[PDB]
Parts: sequence; structure tokens; C-alpha cells
Amino acid sequence: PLGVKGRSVFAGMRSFIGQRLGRLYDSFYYSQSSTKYVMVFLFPAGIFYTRFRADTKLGYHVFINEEKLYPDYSQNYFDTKWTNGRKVYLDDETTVEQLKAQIYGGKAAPENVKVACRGRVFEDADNVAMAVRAFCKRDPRLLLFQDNL
Amino acid sequence: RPGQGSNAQFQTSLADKTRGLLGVGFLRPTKMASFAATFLLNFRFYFMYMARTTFQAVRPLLAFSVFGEVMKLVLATMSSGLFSFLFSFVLAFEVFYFFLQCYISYTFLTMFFTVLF
Amino acid sequence: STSPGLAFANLTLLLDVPQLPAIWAVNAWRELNGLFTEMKTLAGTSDLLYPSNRYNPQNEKTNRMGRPRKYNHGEWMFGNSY
Amino acid sequence: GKIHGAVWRMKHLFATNFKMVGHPRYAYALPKNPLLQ
Amino acid sequence: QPGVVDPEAPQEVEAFKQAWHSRMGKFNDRSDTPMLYAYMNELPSWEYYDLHRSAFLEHMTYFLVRTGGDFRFFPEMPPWQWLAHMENL
Amino acid sequence: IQHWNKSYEKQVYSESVALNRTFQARNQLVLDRLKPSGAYRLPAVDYKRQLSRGTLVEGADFYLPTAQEQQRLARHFEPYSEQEQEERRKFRFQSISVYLAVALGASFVHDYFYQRRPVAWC
Amino acid sequence: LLGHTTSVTMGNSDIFFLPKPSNLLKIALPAFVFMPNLTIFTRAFPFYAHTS
Ligand SMILES: CCCCCCCCCCCCCCCCCC(=O)OC[C@H](COP(=O)([O-])OCC(O)COP(=O)([O-])OC[C@@H](COC(=O)CCCCCCCCCCCCCCCCC)OC(=O)CCCCCCCCCCCCCCCCC)OC(=O)CCCCCCCCCCCCCCCCC
Ligand SMILES: CCCCCCCCCCCCCCCCCC(=O)OC[C@H](COP(=O)([O-])OCC(O)COP(=O)([O-])OC[C@@H](COC(=O)CCCCCCCCCCCCCCCCC)OC(=O)CCCCCCCCCCCCCCCCC)OC(=O)CCCCCCCCCCCCCCCCC
Ligand SMILES: CCCCCCCCCCCCCCCCCC(=O)OC[C@H](COP(=O)([O-])OCC(O)COP(=O)([O-])OC[C@@H](COC(=O)CCCCCCCCCCCCCCCCC)OC(=O)CCCCCCCCCCCCCCCCC)OC(=O)CCCCCCCCCCCCCCCCC
Ligand SMILES: CCCCCCCCCCCCCCCCCC(=O)OC[C@H](COP(=O)([O-])OCC[N+](C)(C)C)OC(=O)CCCCCCCCCCCCCCCCC
Ligand SMILES: CCCCCCCCCCCCCCCCCC(=O)OC[C@H](COP(=O)([O-])OCC[N+](C)(C)C)OC(=O)CCCCCCCCCCCCCCCCC
Ligand SMILES: CCCCCCCCCCCCCCCCCC(=O)OC[C@H](COP(=O)([O-])OCC[N+](C)(C)C)OC(=O)CCCCCCCCCCCCCCCCC
Ligand SMILES: CCCCCCCCCCCCO[C@@H]1O[C@H](CO)[C@@H](O[C@H]2O[C@H](CO)[C@@H](O)[C@H](O)[C@H]2O)[C@H](O)[C@H]1O
Ligand SMILES: CCCCCCCCCCCCO[C@@H]1O[C@H](CO)[C@@H](O[C@H]2O[C@H](CO)[C@@H](O)[C@H](O)[C@H]2O)[C@H](O)[C@H]1O
Repeated sequence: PLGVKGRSVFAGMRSFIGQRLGRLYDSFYYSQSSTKYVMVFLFPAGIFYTRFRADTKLGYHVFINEEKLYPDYSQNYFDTKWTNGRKVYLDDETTVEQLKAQIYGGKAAPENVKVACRGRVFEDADNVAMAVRAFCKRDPRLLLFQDNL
Repeated sequence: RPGQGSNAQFQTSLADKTRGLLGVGFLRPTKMASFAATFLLNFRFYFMYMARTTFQAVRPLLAFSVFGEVMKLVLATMSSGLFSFLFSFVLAFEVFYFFLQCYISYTFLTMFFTVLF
Repeated sequence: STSPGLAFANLTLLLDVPQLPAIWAVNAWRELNGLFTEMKTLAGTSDLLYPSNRYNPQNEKTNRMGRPRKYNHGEWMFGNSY
Repeated sequence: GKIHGAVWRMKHLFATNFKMVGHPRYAYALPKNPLLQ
Repeated sequence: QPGVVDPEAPQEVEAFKQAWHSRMGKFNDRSDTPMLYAYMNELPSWEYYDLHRSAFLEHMTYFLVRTGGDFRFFPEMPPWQWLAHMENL
Repeated sequence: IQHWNKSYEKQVYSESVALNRTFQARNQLVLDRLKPSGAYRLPAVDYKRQLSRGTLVEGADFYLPTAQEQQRLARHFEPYSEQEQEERRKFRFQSISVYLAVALGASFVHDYFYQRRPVAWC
Repeated sequence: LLGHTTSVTMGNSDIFFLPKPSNLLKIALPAFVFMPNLTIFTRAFPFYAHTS
């Protein structure tokens, strides 16, 4: 005897969802605290953040020409030295000045520092995304150098 | 009451109830970190297994292709009749060796693709 | 259950099925961004908007590539220069 | 092929027995013999 | 099912039962080649009492006295009230 | 030695009392409130407890849904009705004709609708 | 015809037909397992997948 008169398939769906959620809560309650919190919140959250950032934002590999231009990361922890080839995720509204400040930690940067991609110098009042689109399409490798000349 | 004698001993302090709410000796973030580390380290077994599986799967392909290339070099270089008479037996041995490798691969693959449930 | 020969599938599952929620979220976010862009276009814009393009910086004082517009200091009889 | 072999053996081992009218696990359902007593 | 003439034979039935038990054991049991026994910090009742025979005795005597009853009704997991009273005693 | 070890035991038991107090508090505060009702409990019993109860069954990796299908080997006289026999007589062999037709249709679709690739033109 | 040369498409040509004579065979044959059974022991799969 499938179905009952007066009851709706939507009510059945609601009841089934309630059953599933109650069973999930029971199974989460009767579980190890060492594993469940991690496997249910911390790995999903990190995976979600990483995937969303990768599939939504757009990143650039940053290099610096000379060692004397490297920033001072001695104080901040978990990164005590600059490494070239660093992946940096940015927003579509970011400019070259904002990128430079983010690199040098909002501190006094060297003089006549400029950004290039594939040998082509960017203006400081230029959008990084559009400048890359124009000069180095699908090759976002940026280089910070000193323009004395 | 039946259980009042026991429930009278259950009188906690403010600090005790705060510590219980926080879960000091029952959450064990060090245990959680140990579990995470062990779980991430346990990913090496997948790589080991896939390596073994691929090796056992390509073993016959190797026996059939690279030793075949060697035999083909020998055929391309040899002209006389005595050496050819002697090399025919090497070819037959390669046949038998290919069948042996196929048997070994069949055995290891039925071992690696056998599931209880 | 499983076996050594299923290491490929086990790894693929463990590393991919947790990403499906994020993939669906990305798809939903893209849909919402498209909806907002189309609503803005319907409302009206000085310069056009490219729908399927990453970024649209064009305005009355900015080109479609993020640079200032040339010859935009004065006014023109035919209105906008674009 | 497995099914074929199974049926090919069932033929030889059942079709000429006179004792396997069905499977022994279901002999309770057979009528009762009027010759036994 | 196997391609044998009589799969409903007692030999087949007993073989299936033994395979069933061996599989379930190899999967669930605590052994030197464990499948499921892994990442254990909070043990279930059975394994806990099998590893700690001292607690089984105490938790059992308390159950028979606190509630005059048979071992056949021994609870799966004891209450925290009982545990605390045991610790005080 | 003696005194230090006995004091070690005494402080061990002090720590035990502290742990017990916080355990009681944790339970009666959080867990007695978050405890599930039991309506959505697990609808099964462990195989060990079933074996002790004398209730475990191991067999029938398959099943037979309908009683018409369950009682075939017991009927002994009409395992299949007449209509069912007439229907079964239509599948004495596999249909290579249907195989061929379906395979040709699927190949046509898969090749000329789903697997089209560009080709140069000079 | 700059952006119209990659649009000239030709379909594939494979035919998926092979007679299956089973009357010739009387033995079973081995078969692969392609995916792990997630319908059983679903909750423990991440914990026992690395074993054998
Ligand atoms: C943002 C933070 C995110 C973090 C998470 C936050 C929380 C979110 C919710 C959790 C989401 C994760 C879900 C994990 C559940 C599975 C893994 C697990 O650990 O479960 C253990 C957990 C505890 O299990 P246990 O303690 O080991 O034993 C108790 C049994 O489970 C007790 O079993 P039972 O007796 O109560 O009932 C039997 C049970 C059986 O469950 C099981 O035991 C195993 C289930 C199998 C899982 C894998 C199956 C994969 C099958 C392959 C699919 C191939 C399809 C091919 C189709 C071809 C046709 C063209 O039935 C089911 O629930 C399964 C139904 C779905 C199976 C569908 C398979 C196809 C059949 C279609 C049937 C018809 C549709 C249903 C109609 C119902 C009426 C409306 O399992 C459960 O609680 C119930 C099973 C899970 C059911 C699904 C619950 C809803 C999940 C929603 C997912 C949506 C996520 C997306 C969110 C949006 C993001 C943008
Ligand atoms: C536009 C809308 C959307 C598209 C839908 C298009 C239209 C379809 C609508 C849906 C179906 C029709 C609905 C109305 C039916 C109304 C009539 C009716 O009620 O009865 C049916 C109607 C009459 O039924 P009947 O009254 O009971 O009498 C039937 C006859 O007595 C005959 O009975 P029989 O026992 O003698 O069976 C004959 C059988 C004979 O038995 C066999 O099948 C043996 C051969 C099997 C080959 C291996 C099978 C592999 C299956 C893979 C399937 C996926 C492939 C991917 C798909 C694209 C392939 C390119 O031959 C077949 O018919 C099956 C052909 C399977 C396709 C062939 C694929 C190529 C195989 C390649 C093998 C060679 C590999 C090496 C290649 C290298 C060559 C140099 O006949 C049929 O239409 C049969 C249906 C065929 C379906 C396929 C067979 C089932 C196989 C399942 C495979 C897994 C599929 C999973 C499904 C999706 C997941 C849930
Ligand atoms: C021994 C055996 C004897 C055999 C005898 C044979 C001689 C008998 C005569 C028949 C000969 C066979 C003809 C085969 C087709 C023509 C050859 C071919 O395939 O060329 C490739 C060529 C491929 O097109 P393409 O642009 O180069 O690239 C294709 C890519 O997929 C493009 O890539 P894309 O990314 O742009 O994707 C676009 C795609 C997008 O597609 C989709 O997104 C989804 C597709 C729809 C899925 C369903 C969704 C539901 C909505 C549709 C609802 C349809 C059901 C109705 C529902 C009503 C309720 C609302 O759009 C389509 O592909 C549309 C496909 C159109 C299908 C609908 C046409 C009716 C189908 C039924 C015809 C039945 C003929 C039976 C013949 C008898 C055989 C025994 O085909 C076409 O150009 C389109 C075909 C247009 C129909 C022409 C029909 C006339 C020719 C046949 C004459 C007989 C007419 C009989 C009519 C009967 C009433 C229906
Ligand atoms: C869309 C692509 C699907 C392709 C793959 C899936 C297979 C294709 C076949 C359809 C899949 C769904 C089959 C459902 C079968 C269950 C029928 C049934 O009666 O179940 C018992 C329920 C509960 O019934 P009941 O308990 O209320 O009353 C009847 C009680 N008995 C059974 C005792 C008589 O019945 C229903 O109400 C219908 C449920 C099915 C309808 C929903 C489909 C489920 C799939 C979606 C999952 C997500 C749910 C949330 C959706 C929210 C929508 C906004
Ligand atoms: C084409 C694709 C086909 C493939 C199929 C794709 C779909 C199906 C894929 C499923 C396979 C993967 C399933 C793995 C599931 C593992 C996750 C898991 O079980 O968690 C680990 C924990 C581990 O528990 P455990 O550590 O005690 O024991 C695990 C196993 N042993 C004993 C061996 C260690 O599992 C649980 O106990 C809970 C699981 C159910 C809950 C699932 C998460 C949702 C929770 C929501 C409730 C939140 C309540 C919050 C309340 C807070 C206050 C109390
Ligand atoms: C759990 C699953 C386990 C799976 C285990 C898998 C391991 C074994 C896999 C080996 C597969 C090798 C087969 C492909 C190589 C042959 C290609 C071919 O047919 O050439 C065209 C052959 C030879 O053609 P030809 O040489 O006369 O001329 C044309 C050749 N071409 C087209 C290439 C130019 O076609 C035939 O006419 C052959 C007919 C005779 C039968 C030959 C088959 C037997 C020899 C191979 C046995 C290998 C399996 C041994 C298994 C042992 C297990 C105990
Ligand atoms: C319960 C339903 C859940 C369904 C899933 C819904 C999506 C949930 C996540 C939405 C995240 C919203 O948060 C927002 O994300 C987008 C994309 O990263 C960011 O936006 C970023 O990408 C877009 C596209 O260029 C621009 O806004 C800008 O380039 C940049 O800032 C915002 O800075 C951030 O504030
Ligand atoms: C006799 C009638 C039988 C009814 C059959 C009806 C089936 C209709 C289903 C057609 C679905 C085809 O789906 C479509 O396949 C073609 C490949 O050919 C793909 O085609 C794609 O690749 C080709 C080749 O690079 C390019 O033209 C282009 O990049 C793109 O169109 C489409 O991305 C896909 O959307």
C-alpha cells in the first residue's frame, strides 16, 4: 500500500529530512571527540576555503630581481624570509601600489621600484588584472625591480 | 528517595562548572592534532599500493615491448644461419617468459582486487 | 570494502567528494554575480558592461582597461564620447 | 558461462535420478506416500 | 553464487557461514593486522571491558547492588552518576 | 622514598577528585541537555549481542520480494503460472537482432552527436 | 574564414558491436572491482581505506 490519503509527498519529504537530521545528530553525539570535530568542521572548512579562493579569485606568482629589495620579514612569524615565486591572491580592484604595499608590509619600500610582466613595465596607477590581461595574458608571473636607468 | 544519597555528593564549584563547560580533560586538542597528523601520514599507503599495482600491471607490457625491441635489434643485425638457428631458441624462451610474467601478474592482481565485502 | 588496487579511487574520492560543496557554492556565487550584473545593466549604465568578462572598470573617467579616458576634459555636442 | 556449466551439471546429476523430484530442502511440501505405514 | 550444481547444500551453507564470521572478525576484531581498529582514544563498552578487567568487575558489582538484577541486563554504558559514586568510594 | 611516593599518590588522588568534579559538571550541564531522545537511534543491534541472544542470521546475500517467487520451489506443480510460462518462452535465446540494432543506434548517436571533432579544409 | 575553420566537424566512426557466444564457455571469468563499496561501512571508510 503506497501512499496514504490526505498526506502529501512534500510532507513525506519533510519527515524523511527530519529523520536524516536526527540520525546525523545522534551519530555525531555518539562518536569520538578526537576525530569528529576535526573531520566534520576543520577539514571541510579548510577545503572549502582553499577551493573557493582558487576557483573564484585570481593569483599571481611574484618574484624580486635583487636580494637587497627583499622585504624585512624577520619579525612576523611563520615566514622569516622572502622566497621568490610566491603565489599571491588579489582582488580585481587591486593596483600596483596596493600590491607593493602588501609585499613590503605597509612599510617604507625602496626607491624607484616597479613591476613588470614578460619584460613590460606597469604604471603604478594601473589595475593589475587588466595590465596582466594586456601584457602577459595567462602568464601572471610578476617581477619587482628597481628602475634607475 | 532512592538516589538522593548519591546525588547529594554531586555539588560542584563555579570554577568546576566553568572547567566542565570548557571541556578541559575531555576535548584534548592535543589528541585531535595527533589524530590529524596520523591521518595525513596514512596517505602514503595509497601511493605504495598504486605503485605496486601499476608495476604488476605493466610487467607483461614490458616483457612484450622492451625485450621485443631487443630481439628486433638482434634480428636486424644478424644475417648468418648458425646464429639464427641459435637465436630461435632465445625467441621461444621469450615466449615462455612472457607467459610466466602474465601468470605472475594475474596472481598479484587477483590478490590486489579481492574484497571481502 | 576496499583493496590495494582501489587506491586510485579511494584517493580520488577522499580528495574530491569534500570539494563538491565548494564547487556548488562557486557555481551559485557565479549565478548571483551574473544576476546582479544583469540587474545593473537593466537599471542603466553610462558605458556598456561586458557580461562574461572578469572585470568592468569603465566609467565616465576610466577606459575599459583601467586607464583614464583621453580627450574627456571638455564636453561634446553628441554627448558621451562612447 | 558459469550459468551454462551449472545447468549442464544439473542436467546430468538430476534429470535421471528418480529421487530428486525437487530439492530435498522442500520435501516437506510434497504429498505423503500411501505405501508407507 | 557459485556455479556448482547444488548451492543450497549443507557444505555450501556452512562454508558461507564460516566465511561470514571470518570476514566480520578480520574486519572488527583488535588484532595485529587491524582494519577498523584505528584512531582509538575513546573505546566502546566491549573493547573497554576486554582491555580493563578491573573496571568490568567494579562496574558489575555496582550494577548488581545498586539495582538488584541479573548480569543479563548489564547496561552497555554506565551512567556518570554511577561512575562518580564509584570514584568517591 | 616512602613519604614522597605516598604524597605522590595523595596528589594523584587529589587530581582524580578534581577530574571527577569537572566530569560531573560537564555531564550534568552540557550532555544531559544535548542528549538525544532515542527516536532516531540506530535501527540495529551489534552482531555480537545478536549472537549472544541467539538471533543472528548470516545468509541470503540476495532476496525474493514476492511470495509468488518465494514459494516456487515448494509448489512442485505450478512453479510458474500458464501466463508466466508463455511469457518466459519468449526469452529462450538472447536477441542478437536487438543487440545489433541498439548497438548501431548508440554508435551512430555517440559518433555523430557526442564525438564530433574539427577537420581542416583546403 | 578565420573563426569558422574550427567549426567544420566530422563524426567518429567506431562501432560498438561484438557477438557474445556464451554457449562456447562453461567456466566463470575474473572481474575487476572499479570502486570501493560505500554502501557498507560508510562512516569508517576514511579510517579503514588505507588498510588491506
Ligand atoms: C558546511 C559544513 C558542512 C559539514 C557538514 C554539515 C552537516 C551537513 C549534513 C551532512 C552532510 C554529509 C552527509 C554524510 C552522510 C554519509 C557519510 C556519513 O558519514 O554518514 C554516516 C551516518 C551514520 O551512519 P552509521 O552510524 O554508520 O549507521 C546508521 C545508518 O546510517 C542509518 O541508516 P538508516 O536505517 O537510518 O536509513 C538507511 C540509510 C542508508 O544509509 C547508509 O547506511 C549508507 C548510505 C549510502 C551512502 C553512499 C551511497 C552512494 C551510492 C552511489 C550513488 C549512485 C547513484 C546512481 C543513480 C543512477 C540512476 C540514473 O538511508 C539513507 O539515509 C541513504 C539515502 C540516500 C542514499 C541514496 C543512494 C541512491 C538511492 C536512492 C534512493 C531514493 C532516494 C531517497 C528517497 C527517500 C524518501 C524521500 O549516516 C546517516 O546518518 C544516514 C546516511 C546518510 C544519508 C544522507 C543524509 C543527508 C546528506 C546530505 C548531503 C548534502 C550535502 C550538500 C550540502 C550543501 C552544500 C552546498
Ligand atoms: C532521447 C531520450 C534519452 C535517450 C534515451 C534513448 C532511448 C532509450 C530509452 C530508455 C530505454 C527504452 C525505454 C522503452 C522500452 C520499452 C520496451 C521495453 O519495455 O523493453 C525493452 C525492449 C523489449 O524488452 P523485452 O520485452 O523484455 O524483450 C527484450 C528481448 O527479448 C531481448 O532481450 P535480451 O535478453 O536478448 O537482450 C538483448 C541484449 C543482448 O545481451 C547483451 O547485452 C550482451 C552484449 C552486452 C555488451 C556489453 C554491455 C556493456 C553495457 C554498457 C552500457 C553503457 C555504455 C555507454 C553508453 C554508450 C555506448 C556507446 O542486447 C541489448 O539489447 C543490449 C545492448 C547494450 C548496448 C550495447 C553497447 C555496446 C556493447 C559493446 C560490447 C563490445 C565491446 C568491444 C567493442 C570493440 C568492437 C570491435 O528491448 C530493449 O529496448 C532492451 C533495452 C536495452 C537496454 C540495455 C540493456 C541493459 C544493459 C544495462 C547497461 C547499464 C546501463 C545503465 C543505465 C543507466 C544507469 C541507471
Ligand atoms: C537498416 C536501418 C535502416 C536505417 C534507415 C535510415 C534512414 C531513415 C531516415 C533517418 C536517417 C537518420 C537521421 C539521423 C540524423 C541526421 C544525421 C546526423 O546525425 O547529422 C549530424 C548532425 C549533427 O549536428 P551538428 O550541428 O553538426 O553538431 C551536433 C553537436 O551535437 C552540436 O554541438 P552543440 O554543443 O551545439 O549541442 C547542440 C545540441 C544540444 O542538444 C541538447 O542540448 C539536448 C538534446 C535534446 C535532449 C532532450 C531534451 C528534451 C527537450 C526536447 C524534447 C524532444 C522530445 C519531444 C518532447 C515533446 C514534449 C515537449 O543540439 C542538437 O544536437 C539537436 C539534436 C536534435 C535532436 C532532435 C531531432 C529529433 C530527434 C528524433 C529523430 C528521430 C529520427 C528517427 C529516424 C529513423 C531511424 C530508424 O545532425 C544535425 O544536424 C541535427 C539533426 C536535426 C534533425 C534532422 C532530422 C531530419 C533528418 C532525418 C530525416 C528523417 C526525419 C524523421 C523525423 C521523425 C520525427 C522526429
Ligand atoms: C533528478 C535526478 C534523479 C536521478 C537519480 C535518482 C534516481 C531516480 C529516481 C527518483 C529518485 C527519488 C526516488 C524517491 C523514492 C522515495 C519514494 C517514497 O515514497 O519515499 C518515502 C516518502 C515518505 O513517505 P511517508 O512516510 O510520508 O508516507 C508513506 C508511509 N509509508 C511508506 C509507510 C506508506 O514518500 C514520499 O513522500 C516521496 C519521497 C520521494 C520524493 C522526493 C525524491 C527524493 C530525492 C530528492 C532528495 C532530496 C529531498 C529534499 C528535496 C527538497 C525539494 C525542494
Ligand atoms: C560518483 C560518486 C560516488 C561516490 C559516493 C559519493 C557520495 C557518498 C560518499 C560518502 C563516502 C564518505 C563518507 C565518510 C564519512 C566520514 C565522516 C564521519 O563519519 O565523521 C567522522 C566521525 C568519526 O566517529 P568515531 O571517531 O567515533 O568512529 C569512527 C570509526 N572508528 C571507530 C573506526 C574510529 O563519524 C561520526 O561519528 C559522525 C558521522 C555522522 C555525522 C556526519 C557529519 C555531519 C554532522 C552534522 C551534525 C552536527 C551536530 C553538531 C552538534 C554540536 C553539539 C554536540
Ligand atoms: C584479475 C584480472 C587479471 C588480468 C590479468 C591480465 C594479464 C595478462 C594480460 C596479457 C594480455 C596480452 C594480450 C594482447 C597481446 C596479443 C595481441 C594480439 O592478439 O596480436 C594479434 C594476434 C596475432 O596476429 P598476427 O601476428 O598473426 O598478425 C597480425 C598482427 N598484427 C595485427 C598485430 C599486425 O591475433 C591473432 O590472430 C591471435 C590468435 C591466436 C591467439 C593468441 C592469443 C594467445 C596469446 C596471448 C596470451 C596472453 C594472455 C595470457 C594469460 C595467461 C594467464 C595465466
Ligand atoms: C547557505 C547557502 C550557501 C550557498 C553558497 C553561497 C556562497 C557563500 C560564499 C560567498 C562569499 C562572499 O564573500 C565574497 O566572496 C567574493 C568572492 O571571493 C569576494 O569578491 C571577490 O571576487 C569578486 C569577483 O571579482 C569581486 O567581488 C572581487 O573581485 C573580489 O572581492 C568578496 O571579497 C567576498 O566578500
Ligand atoms: C537520430 C536522432 C537521435 C537523437 C539523438 C539526440 C542526441 C542529442 C545530444 C547532443 C549532445 C551533444 O553535446 C555536445 O557534443 C559536442 C561534441 O560533438 C560538443 O561540442 C564541443 O566540441 C566541439 C569540438 O571541439 C566544438 O564544436 C565545440 O568545442 C563544442 O561544440 C558540445 O560541447 C556538447 O554540448
